[PDB]
Amino acid sequence: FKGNKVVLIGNGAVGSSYAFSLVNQSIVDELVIIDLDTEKVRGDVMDLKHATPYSPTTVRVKAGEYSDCHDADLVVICAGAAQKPGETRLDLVSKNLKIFKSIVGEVMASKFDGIFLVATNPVDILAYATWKFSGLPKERVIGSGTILDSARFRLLLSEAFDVAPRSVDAQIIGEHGDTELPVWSHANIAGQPLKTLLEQRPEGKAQIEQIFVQTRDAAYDIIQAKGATYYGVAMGLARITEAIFRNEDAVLTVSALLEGEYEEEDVYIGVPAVINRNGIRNVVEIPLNDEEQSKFAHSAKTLKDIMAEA
Amino acid sequence: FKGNKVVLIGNGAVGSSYAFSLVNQSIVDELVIIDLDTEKVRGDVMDLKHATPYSPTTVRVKAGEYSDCHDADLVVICAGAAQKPGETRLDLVSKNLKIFKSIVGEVMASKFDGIFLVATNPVDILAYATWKFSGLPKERVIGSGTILDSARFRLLLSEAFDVAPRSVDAQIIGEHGDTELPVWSHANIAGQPLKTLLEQRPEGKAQIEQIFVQTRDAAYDIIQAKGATYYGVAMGLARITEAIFRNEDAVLTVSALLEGEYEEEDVYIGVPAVINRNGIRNVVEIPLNDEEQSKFAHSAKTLKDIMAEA
Amino acid sequence: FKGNKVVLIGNGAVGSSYAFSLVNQSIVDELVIIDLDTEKVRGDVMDLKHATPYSPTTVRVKAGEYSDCHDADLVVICAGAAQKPGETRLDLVSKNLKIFKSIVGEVMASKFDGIFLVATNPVDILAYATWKFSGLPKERVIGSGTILDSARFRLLLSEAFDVAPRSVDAQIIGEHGDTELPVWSHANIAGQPLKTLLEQRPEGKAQIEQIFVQTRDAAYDIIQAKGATYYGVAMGLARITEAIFRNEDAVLTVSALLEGEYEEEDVYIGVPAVINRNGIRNVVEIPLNDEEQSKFAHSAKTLKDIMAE
Amino acid sequence: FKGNKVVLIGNGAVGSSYAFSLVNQSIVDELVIIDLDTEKVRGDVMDLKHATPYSPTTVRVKAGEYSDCHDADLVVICAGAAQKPGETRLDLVSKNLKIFKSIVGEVMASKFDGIFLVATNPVDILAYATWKFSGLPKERVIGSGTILDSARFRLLLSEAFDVAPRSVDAQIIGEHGDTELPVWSHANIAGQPLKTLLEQRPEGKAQIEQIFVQTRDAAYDIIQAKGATYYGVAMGLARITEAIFRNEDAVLTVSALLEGEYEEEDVYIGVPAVINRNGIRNVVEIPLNDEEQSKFAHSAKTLKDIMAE
Repeated sequence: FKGNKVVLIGNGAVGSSYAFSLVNQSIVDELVIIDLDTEKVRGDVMDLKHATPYSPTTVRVKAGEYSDCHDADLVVICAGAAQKPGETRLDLVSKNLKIFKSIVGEVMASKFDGIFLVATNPVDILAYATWKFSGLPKERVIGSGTILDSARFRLLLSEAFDVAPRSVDAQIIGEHGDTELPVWSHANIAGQPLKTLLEQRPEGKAQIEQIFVQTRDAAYDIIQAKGATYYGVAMGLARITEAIFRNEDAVLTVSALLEGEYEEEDVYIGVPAVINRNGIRNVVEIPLNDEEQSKFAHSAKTLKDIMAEA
Repeated sequence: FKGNKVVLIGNGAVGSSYAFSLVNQSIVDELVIIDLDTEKVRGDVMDLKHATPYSPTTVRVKAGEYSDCHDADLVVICAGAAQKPGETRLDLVSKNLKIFKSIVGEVMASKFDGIFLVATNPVDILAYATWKFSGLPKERVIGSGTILDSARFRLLLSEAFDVAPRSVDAQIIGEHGDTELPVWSHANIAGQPLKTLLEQRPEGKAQIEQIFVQTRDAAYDIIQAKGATYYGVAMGLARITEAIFRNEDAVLTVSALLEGEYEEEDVYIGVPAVINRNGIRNVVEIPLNDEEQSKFAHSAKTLKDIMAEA
Repeated sequence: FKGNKVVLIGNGAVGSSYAFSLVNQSIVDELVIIDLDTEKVRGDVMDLKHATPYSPTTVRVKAGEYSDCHDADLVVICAGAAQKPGETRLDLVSKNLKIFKSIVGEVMASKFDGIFLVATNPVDILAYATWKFSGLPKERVIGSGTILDSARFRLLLSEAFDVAPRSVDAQIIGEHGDTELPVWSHANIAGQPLKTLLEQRPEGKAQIEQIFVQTRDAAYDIIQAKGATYYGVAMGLARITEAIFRNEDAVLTVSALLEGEYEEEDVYIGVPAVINRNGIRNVVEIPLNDEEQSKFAHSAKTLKDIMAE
Repeated sequence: FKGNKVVLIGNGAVGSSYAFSLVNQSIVDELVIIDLDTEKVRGDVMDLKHATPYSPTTVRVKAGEYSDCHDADLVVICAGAAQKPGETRLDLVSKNLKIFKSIVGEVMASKFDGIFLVATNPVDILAYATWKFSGLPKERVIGSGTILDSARFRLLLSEAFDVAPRSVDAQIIGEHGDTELPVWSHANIAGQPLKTLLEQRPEGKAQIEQIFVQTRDAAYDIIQAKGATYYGVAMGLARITEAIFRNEDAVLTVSALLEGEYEEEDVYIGVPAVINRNGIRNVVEIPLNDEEQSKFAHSAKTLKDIMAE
């Protein structure tokens, strides 16, 4: 009768913020933090523990090492390497593949038998890699994918239409990156057709474009302003964590393996998927219009070309 | 029929973390952030907004200016200045008093008529200053005081006795700083007398001391490890925010004005106090043993001497 | 600075269940319960108070009288009369209009200046009546409307498609009653067109029909089984209460006054509407297909005909 | 990887209220309800399901049978028989022991391997019986015990001292019944000695007595008023359910087996105990003053005498 245990690997801005989200939300009762910067870990674990008496229900937080993954239920990986000058995107992929082969190797050697949630960029490539490296079933390896992109799109639509973001149903699918796309054929508020309504406004076509540009380029915009982006990603990772531990069967946009859905295979990419205590139960195949079909196929090709090069 | 509006003044590590706590907890529906580093604000507001579609209920976040305090319900002040080399503690007090005279002045000029929650250190001095400067009733000016110290003490006791921190009732009172004290005469788990039990262990007296030292010196220890401390303070500020907006009549340890309680007057200092939608309803005067009476009086004197110098 | 105060008028199965929901959810910190059956109230208030120590945040519960509405924020009306044999619907309407004239009058005389949430059936008629009797702006008088019918439709769809109910976006609009209608033109899971998908199944048209019939006739089915229905209603009333007190600007299907929307006027009826701390901020006018336009107009006509009588 | 599954056996006012609490709180994602009154169950399950779309997170509710316990995590027993005229307490005990032997037997035969939470009165006796009949470790059989009596005591103290109930630390221990006792040596608000403070008030000894009498006799008072008590019990059962499923290591007053603690053995009785995902981790032995030691020993003797018969 063990409790719910998350191990976070990588304690930078995103991981540390996700850890604080867990302490606020009490999704699980045990959080273990692993990072090579063991002084930052020790300092963060103290600071987080001191918050926990005001957590809704008990959360225990500790510094850990790979062996602590033995009975972990979810391993969340935020660790990795940024692109350097003169490095090609292929170089950046190769560099993080080497890191992930090592991390996933150490996790599996602990006898871990839970679910992976990968957040490191490029997330769709690294989720695919974690699946291959770990030998686990596809249900048990999840990339965060477009979980945050979809939230950014909903946030911006909720400002354009002045309603709660929870009342906006809107999705970004595809690569978490340059090749993502908005699903305007479905974006709505209680049935209100948002793109059609925006097209009625003056320069409405320009507004539609700017809503998507601001979604696509959100990280770049936050980094220019404050140097790093982390709250939005932490909250999205908490949302997935919730769906798993509360066994929700909730449809979320995450990076999932396709084996025929959307006429694509052997690729991880952002799509709506049903999430529950066993991970991704199934990918949801929704209708796409011509423009969306075109863009989604191009995104998948982009991801598959990159991996093939590697 | 207006909603619940918090304005945060000061968007460093503590303020930004408190803002993220609010986005996780949905205590209030509107958060406004004010800081002279307007680029950091703009970047944080974007990053926070992107989390809000997964907030439990709607939270709107925006960058603001003093005029936005006009209809704010709670103004939370984290802004201030750290001590510099060659500066005496008196110098550090004088420097933050000048900043607070300015901030409080601008807030009041907006026609603000809500509650202040002060977090800037030295918090008991600056809460007293905010009370004087604002002209408001003492109920409506609250320092965070020992809200975090008490949580640190409970956290450490919950580790020593291996139970949920929510099942540990333990308090730190006095100055948030060197002169704080533990209330061992009351610290218990369901009636278990913790100090008495610790005294039964081998070198039990040394354990009692180390539990308090680690509480008192927690910030110093976190700063040596990761350079700054912020999660624990953010969570404590969220806890007070909750008691106010949910009208709880909850007893929390905060910095409150004494006008006769504990035989002290004309001083703000950390004590248990009943918190509700009108701020501090009353200070709770609990029995203190001789050692606690001695230490609390010395803490109050320390704070009053400092203010008198200023 | 006052806290958040709800007064419940009518402590039957629905109202008492709604009170328990409030004790579980801690949406507000004060609940006052008013009912002519003062012994049942005294009992419920004790039993409820004993739960409050485990409520997420403080909830104070007490037995009250009309004067306690003076500074209430939300007054929730579940009180009324059921239809008797040899009574027409018109008779049933008239009887409750008399009760509401009395209740709303006593509430207003207390100096109440908050929001009404009407739950008593026929809820669209009685919401309209409460608006008229109270003289308050339409924003501050809300009927529960199809808040539960919509949840029932989502529940049944969540079973037919095996997914979280929270991941089903689907709505019932119109009269809370015989003339309500499903908005199949909109009902979807992350963009999956539910009616279209059901029509691909064998006897799929029969399944579509049965999902709606089971939604429409849910209360009848529950009453036949256990003699009364109340948990669904209580939870829907708690959801509206949450949107108000947390100032959400959440779109919910409630009974709202139309003044031109959907080409209808001078009628309360179930529609998506933005709810916040001020009550109904605005009705949302969604596109309706031919079938839905037809059924919605018929529902509104039905309600206006009966009120005109 | 399985989700969290509770099976409720006994769908009376207490069990149905507990089910509604679970729908409000989303502590677990699956609830199965078993009762011989299968029409009431069918009705409650429909009404409850219709609330679930507004639950914080997915809650699936269904009508079930004993075989559904096979992979349940928690089985909550509210079923039983009330005392009849001309029946002694011993008769009442014997009748429920027969019912429990049957229920626990059918549960165990399903392959259930989780935790029992017994709520049926007399709860300390029936918790002990369930431990014996099930052959499970003591950690995995929990009676509700004084979970509600403690909340009642805190509620009344919160009224006498005008503060949040969550800020009152106070406990009732012993038999859930006539021999329960207040732990005044501990009861406090942030260190304020409540009994001492009450004794300073005029007729303060009378107030102290009345706070306890109203705690002890609460169910009687509620039954006299509205004929049954259920909200308090449901919320206490939900609080224990929360501590298990969120693995809290929370100290709660429940009915636990003593094997030496408080100098008592071979008896279940209400005591503070650490609760986590494994059930009762350990009983907490708190210091008791002379009066409390006397009353606690008497309560345990009362329970052991009746079981020995």
